[PDB]
Amino acid sequence: NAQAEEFKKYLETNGIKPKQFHKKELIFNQWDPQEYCIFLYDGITKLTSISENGTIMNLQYYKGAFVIMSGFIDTETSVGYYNLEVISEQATAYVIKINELKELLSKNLTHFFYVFQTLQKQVSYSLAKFNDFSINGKLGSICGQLLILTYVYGKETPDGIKITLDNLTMQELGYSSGIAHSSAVSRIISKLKQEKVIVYKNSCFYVQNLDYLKRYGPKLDEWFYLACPATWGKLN
Amino acid sequence: NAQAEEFKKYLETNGIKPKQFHKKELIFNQWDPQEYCIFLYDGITKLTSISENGTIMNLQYYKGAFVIMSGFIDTETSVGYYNLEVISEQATAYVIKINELKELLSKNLTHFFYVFQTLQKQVSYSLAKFNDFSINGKLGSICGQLLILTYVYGKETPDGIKITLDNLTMQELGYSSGIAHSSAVSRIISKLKQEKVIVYKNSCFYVQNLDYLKRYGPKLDEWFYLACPATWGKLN
DNA sequence: TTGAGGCATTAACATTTGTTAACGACGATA
DNA sequence: TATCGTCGTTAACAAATGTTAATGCCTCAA
Repeated sequence: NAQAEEFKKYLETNGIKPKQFHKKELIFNQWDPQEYCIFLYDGITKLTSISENGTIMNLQYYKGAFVIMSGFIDTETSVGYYNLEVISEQATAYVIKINELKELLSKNLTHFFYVFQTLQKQVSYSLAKFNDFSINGKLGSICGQLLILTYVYGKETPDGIKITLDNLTMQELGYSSGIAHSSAVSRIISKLKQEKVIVYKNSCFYVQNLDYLKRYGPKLDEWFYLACPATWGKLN
Repeated sequence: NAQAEEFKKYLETNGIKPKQFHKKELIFNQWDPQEYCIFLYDGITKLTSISENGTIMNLQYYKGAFVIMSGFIDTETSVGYYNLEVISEQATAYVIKINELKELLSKNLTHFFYVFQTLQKQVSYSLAKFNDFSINGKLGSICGQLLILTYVYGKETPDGIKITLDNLTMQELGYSSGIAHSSAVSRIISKLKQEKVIVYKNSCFYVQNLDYLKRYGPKLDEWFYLACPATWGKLN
């Protein structure tokens, strides 16, 4: 929040300008692997990859402020071939060429730390997410992904906790959890309404049994407490 | 590695000696979170997590030299609760308090980017591993882990590529793939043997059909090609 | 008004994986 | 030499997930 607004100013001071993006457009993609260092400031995006046979996989979401690097800071090679798609109405981000980056952090080390610590928030997130998705199969993958969605995009209402996301199609959750067919997601979600943990009203998902998800995403809930405690407190 | 050898003699110059560890020993653990920065220099270690009901989860391995961290750098708080177990006969690492690390890298930048580099290796590795494990279920998870081990512990031989690892039980593969019962991994393996993909020799695993594994782990193969290209060329 | 396309839902059927038990091989110990 | 404990197989049955198809609800567009 503040540590990011500080880094915001450091960029405008050295000539980096904010570029604006709209929904369904990607800052970088897997087919034009050019190494940048994106600093999303305001908006929602998802990192994705498309298999050789056209299978989509949503790896995670990013809501500003956050850092996303498509290349290494030493060798300037690609960290991997991925796409960062804008899913919110409009998003703003400070793009940087990895060339200009190493020279930019060598001056101020408190912003070096800022970027370094977010990279740590990335690793802990990946291990936590990987941990819970592997133990309980797909049923837990859904609950794990849901758990993440209620912390980052959740507000409390009398009918539960509303996930304030414009689009949550069944195939979109399946892509986040690794399920290929929407009928399989629906079957699982048909059980979560049955067991009375979630309900679908007002074109949104409302969670009524947060603990049920914590049981299938314990390492993930642990991650919010340690990495995003403010987000954690809003539901605890 | 040259970058690591420069780092080794940078810490010894500041009074940081190397502790010795033996197999089965935990450098840190999920129950006594001391926020360290481990510069594992020689040896093999697995990062593990245990649930409240006692389910082991092998998240990944670490071949020295590398960098593991149990705490952030600014907040200096934990990044999650994991155990770093030594699995070789002996391993040599430099334990340093997380606060100590802050000032050393503040002086030397070439060593700072090296630490930043290794974390970029971590992120890309986690997403690639998550990508290939979440698409093709367990069969793709088992086939994915084998692809990782062959690129790190694999040596060419006439029979096939031996995976040099002592005590690689059916359990350790399951732990590393989310499978909780040895009968389930043996069944998957009973097929990969029937399909002329691997062999059991001298209580070891020889891989004969590398391309098969590459079908179920393209992002991981991609990662070794972009992140650890030296170790990649050995099998191409 | 009709009709097209997309998303949610369910069915059914096939395949995988979860789960337990029983068997046999290998080691180790007395 | 017999006996126990670990680990790899396979079997058998339950549960979960892959997969396809059909149906119904909703928007959109003419």
